[PDB]
Amino acid sequence: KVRWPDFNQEAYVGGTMVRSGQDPYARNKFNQVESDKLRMDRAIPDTRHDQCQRKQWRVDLPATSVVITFHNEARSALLRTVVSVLKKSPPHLIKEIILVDDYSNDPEDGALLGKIEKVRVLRNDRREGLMRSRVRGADAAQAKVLTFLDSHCECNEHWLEPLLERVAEDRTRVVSPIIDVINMDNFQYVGASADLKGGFDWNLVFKWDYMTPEQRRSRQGNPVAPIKTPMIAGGLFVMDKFYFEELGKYDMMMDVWGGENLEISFRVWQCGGSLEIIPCSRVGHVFRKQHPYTFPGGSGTVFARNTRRAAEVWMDEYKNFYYAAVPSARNVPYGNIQSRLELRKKLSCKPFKWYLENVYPELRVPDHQDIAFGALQQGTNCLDTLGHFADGVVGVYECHNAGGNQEWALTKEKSVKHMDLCLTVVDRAPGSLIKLQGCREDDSRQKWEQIEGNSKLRHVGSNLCLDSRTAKSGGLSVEVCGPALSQQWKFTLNL
Amino acid sequence: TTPSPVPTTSTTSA
Ligand SMILES: O=c1ccn([C@@H]2O[C@H](COP(=O)(O)OP(=O)(O)O)[C@@H](O)[C@H]2O)c(=O)[nH]1
Ligand SMILES: *[C@H]1O[C@H](CO)[C@H](O)[C@H](O)[C@H]1NC(C)=O
Ligand SMILES: [Mn+2]
Repeated sequence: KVRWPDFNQEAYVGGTMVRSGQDPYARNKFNQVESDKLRMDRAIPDTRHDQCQRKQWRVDLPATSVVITFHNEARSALLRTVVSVLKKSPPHLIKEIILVDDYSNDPEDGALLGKIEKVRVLRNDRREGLMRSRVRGADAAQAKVLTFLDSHCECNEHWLEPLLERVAEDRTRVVSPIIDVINMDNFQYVGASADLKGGFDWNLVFKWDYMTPEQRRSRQGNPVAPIKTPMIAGGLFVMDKFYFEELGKYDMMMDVWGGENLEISFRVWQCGGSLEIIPCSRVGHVFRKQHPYTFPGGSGTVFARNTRRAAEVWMDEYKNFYYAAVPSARNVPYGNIQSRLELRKKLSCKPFKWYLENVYPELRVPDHQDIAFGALQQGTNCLDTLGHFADGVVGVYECHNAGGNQEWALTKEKSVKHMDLCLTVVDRAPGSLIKLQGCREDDSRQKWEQIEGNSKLRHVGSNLCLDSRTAKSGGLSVEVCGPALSQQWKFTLNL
Repeated sequence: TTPSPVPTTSTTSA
């Protein structure tokens, strides 16, 4: 009813400003003062590859319904998301923007935006969470294609057409932009490395994976080609509405946040579709370090419950590696999953092993006889080869979750192994540095065991424990076992 | 429970 350029942003953002002298970060866990300083239609740099500019699209691409859910979003960030969609998308391709107000404190945050051309607002009468909110919006959608965006995004130049083009050609493709970064402190818009894609460790927490050298070379081979990915980097994506419905929408028993990216990614791939990152599509996102809202039930309980529902439906026996990483999750009730199991059966989906082999072969799987596996953690540091080889010392280094020099297993033979190298007690005198040496089956100097509720690592047949107190002076040592912070070590997976 | 992380990775190579 007002065209977006005529929407009064100053009146809208005005009453909800951070008070003079008060904390810019409190409400949103990003700097709202900096968000509020920006125009709703602020220019952002074109981060697309130059080759993206040489593309033309048919006018008959399918229109989309854009579903944005929010709970206590900053007005300036919510408005700028909406305006970026309206400004940067050919209007015929925007059937509607459905804002799902997930029981925000002030209903006017959403209601006032309903006066803008294309924008319709649905308000939940209680907190429903992003999964159920997204389903409500998708159910209300008139278009043939769904687009989901977070409520603190900024769409870039020709972001939409490349996504719609993929899905129009094959409805089983679920497609995402490259996600650019809107800095949570100063709101600068910048690009990250396009050699990163979505992934996860066995704790089922999303992380960014660095592409392999061959994947990177392929990417330089065609920097505009769609990139297959094992895991949607949540939750900015485009999906054919009928395919969304046919595949089972979202699991309605998932709450708040977390797990749903895992669940839909497993379901899409195992059940015959694909996930892509589309480099010529760029959307900025305000990444933050803490959630600004509460999780009814507890953020730890909610995340575990959602994640268990995904694991129990999709992962087959590999769910046991999740429980090895997160043993506390075995205690968290997750509710009835029969409707999802029936869905899996109806759709004739492949086993999780097929997903690992064909979609995410980069995820390292433990050996069937390993005792423990993954990273060996002390605080925020990890056991690390430091790039050393046989005869070299080992150290601690900030955990990066990228595997590599931080990949270990405690083997059936009780060795602590990286590739062909094993932690070796070359000198049993307390205070001595340990060394990497080639693994040898019956070498007593290479045998270790978890002790004290899997919180320390003792050299078998001794009273010597692994100790980082020597890290400054040259590497990790064996030391008389004692009640020392520097002797705490825990494998990420205990099998 | 931490939100979606900014896209980064290790600053060294294995
Ligand atoms: O209970 C909730 C939690 C989240 N959200 C919305 O879901 C999106 C994703 O949440 P968030 O941005 O906090 O997650 P992150 O991107 O940091 O992982 C945002 O638009 C939130 O406002 C919601 O509508 N209800
Ligand atoms: C990169 O090298 C550093 C030491 O300089 C660490 O060993 C780190 O773990 C390495 N990164 C990877 C991914 O292995
Ligand atoms: Mn977000």
